[PDB]
Amino acid sequence: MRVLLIAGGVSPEHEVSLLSAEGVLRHIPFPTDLAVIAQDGRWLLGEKALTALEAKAAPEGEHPFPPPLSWERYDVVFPLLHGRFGEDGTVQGFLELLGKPYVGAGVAASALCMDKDLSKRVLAQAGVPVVPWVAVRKGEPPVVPFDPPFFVKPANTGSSVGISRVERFQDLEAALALAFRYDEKAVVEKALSPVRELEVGVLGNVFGEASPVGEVRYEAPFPGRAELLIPAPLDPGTQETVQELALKAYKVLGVRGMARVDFFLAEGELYLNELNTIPGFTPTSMYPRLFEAGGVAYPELLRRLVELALT
Amino acid sequence: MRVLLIAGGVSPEHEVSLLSAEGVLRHIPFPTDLAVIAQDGRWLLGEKALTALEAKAAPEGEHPFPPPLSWERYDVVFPLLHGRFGEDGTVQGFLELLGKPYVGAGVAASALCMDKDLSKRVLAQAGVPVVPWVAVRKGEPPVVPFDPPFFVKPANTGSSVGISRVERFQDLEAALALAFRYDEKAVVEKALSPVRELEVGVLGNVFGEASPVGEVRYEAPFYDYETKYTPGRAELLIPAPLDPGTQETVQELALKAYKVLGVRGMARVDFFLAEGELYLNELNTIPGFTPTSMYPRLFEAGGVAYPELLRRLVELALT
Repeated sequence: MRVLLIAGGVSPEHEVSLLSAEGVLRHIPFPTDLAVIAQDGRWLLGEKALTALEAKAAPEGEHPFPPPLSWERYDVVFPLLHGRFGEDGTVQGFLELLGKPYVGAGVAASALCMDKDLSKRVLAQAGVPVVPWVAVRKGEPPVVPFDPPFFVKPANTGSSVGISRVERFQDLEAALALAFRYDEKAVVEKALSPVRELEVGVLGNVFGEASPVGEVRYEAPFPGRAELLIPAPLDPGTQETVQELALKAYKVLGVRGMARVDFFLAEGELYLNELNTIPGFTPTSMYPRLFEAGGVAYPELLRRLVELALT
Repeated sequence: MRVLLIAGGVSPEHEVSLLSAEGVLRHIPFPTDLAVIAQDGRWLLGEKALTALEAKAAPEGEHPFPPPLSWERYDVVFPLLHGRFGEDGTVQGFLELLGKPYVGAGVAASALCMDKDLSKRVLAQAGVPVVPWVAVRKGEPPVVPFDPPFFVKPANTGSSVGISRVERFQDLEAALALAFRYDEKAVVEKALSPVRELEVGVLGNVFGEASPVGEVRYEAPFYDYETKYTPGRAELLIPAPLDPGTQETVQELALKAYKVLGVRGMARVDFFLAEGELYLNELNTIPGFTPTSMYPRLFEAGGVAYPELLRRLVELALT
């Protein structure tokens, strides 16, 4: 068993990507090489890749995509990129053409989970609750069926950039103007508050298993550090409901390796907020920790991820 | 302007993909080069690629993927691959990575329109009428809300093999086992009988222009008294004989679907007309480009000459 880990990427999650890349190498039960994608899009292989991982950042790379890499050497590829050219199906597509088995969601599932509009339409039709929303494209008159406040953000730029919290319809125009500079499509979601954030991990292909439910609480600013409460203090029924829904969405979307399913809990009602196909992998990330609590040692989690890649 | 055409592929539509490249090369009003994906998955470039086109089939290529192609010499890439590694979003994902503008649907729209379950879920949710259906995955006990007859088939759109028309519920497990040979996910679609198959072309990015509506009718092969054997035919009625109201509904339904799925460039949207009801059957992100393909024929009828259709497609790629 030979595994190829690819980390970095030209997204803003570049460094956190390296951090989880480090977490994986220092715990994965297989011989694993590393390939790094620099912020300028160029790849770094071999030793130069390890240097990068040690500096936790690679501003510029050496090889222009597609890199002169010897894919025959690997049984499984473990993509660890985020956002654009990461969890959006493009790299997945490349690997499919190379004929290499890989960890995580395939082309369809990744591209769908990276589109706040299409994924909501699918989940809603399947019954899974999502926050009321509307999609608005550049050039078309905005039709928001709900009053403010709400969020305006580009549709498939899975980030925090471009997002704006509109309080009055009069500022909608400008909000859509901002997002339309990142994607021709944007979404307007009804803002909820008070609201709790629940997260659950899933592992397996299509039919997965849920980890325990955890919760994220942010501390006061001093950039308040995010607390990870596991298990989250829920009723023994609402938790199963979070797991049930996470698994249902996981199934309909056809996700394959893993995914962190994020939920909003506002005044007794749950809302599937986001399904992350490539979560964090630092032993400190909500992800591995949730499964640790579920009786799945970290090294064991990685083993199952690579094996699932071959089935 | 210099265009790169990618035809052939490992799919079963390999030979037709080449016929389409043939059509495009003969009328495209731009300097254009061809790259062929042979059946073994290896690529053929330059002269070899043209030589393959003359042979109607390219069984073997010279270069394993990724091809040593000078992408920088091309303004837009026009992929003409059907099915697997064609319109499922994989080649599109590669092109995005190369930072190359290309004709047709992006990654999400392509992968979505190639999944019979997911595309209907999105369309149903947008109020677009589709044939009643359900999705079944190997291992999951089949739960069908409607009565036979119905079709069972692999989830991947286009796919022609693995499809069965089951007549009784006891035949279902059989059909599924068959469907699951090719895809882990299948769909059970209610059959409508009798039906008329209508087709409409769409051109543009997201907000398209529709072509006149066309109808397809099958003619069984038979033995004539004086001319002996007469092969079965597939007739194209352009425009399809429909009343002004049904024509505009199928056209508007095609535009709406196109828009909701966020399609770009083009698409052939196929519908089922049964008992005064329209049902969107499929949306093809990569239609045929043979001089006989419904697609270019429909737009020709709509006042858009072939050379002109190719020109618009290419320019749309640059948005």
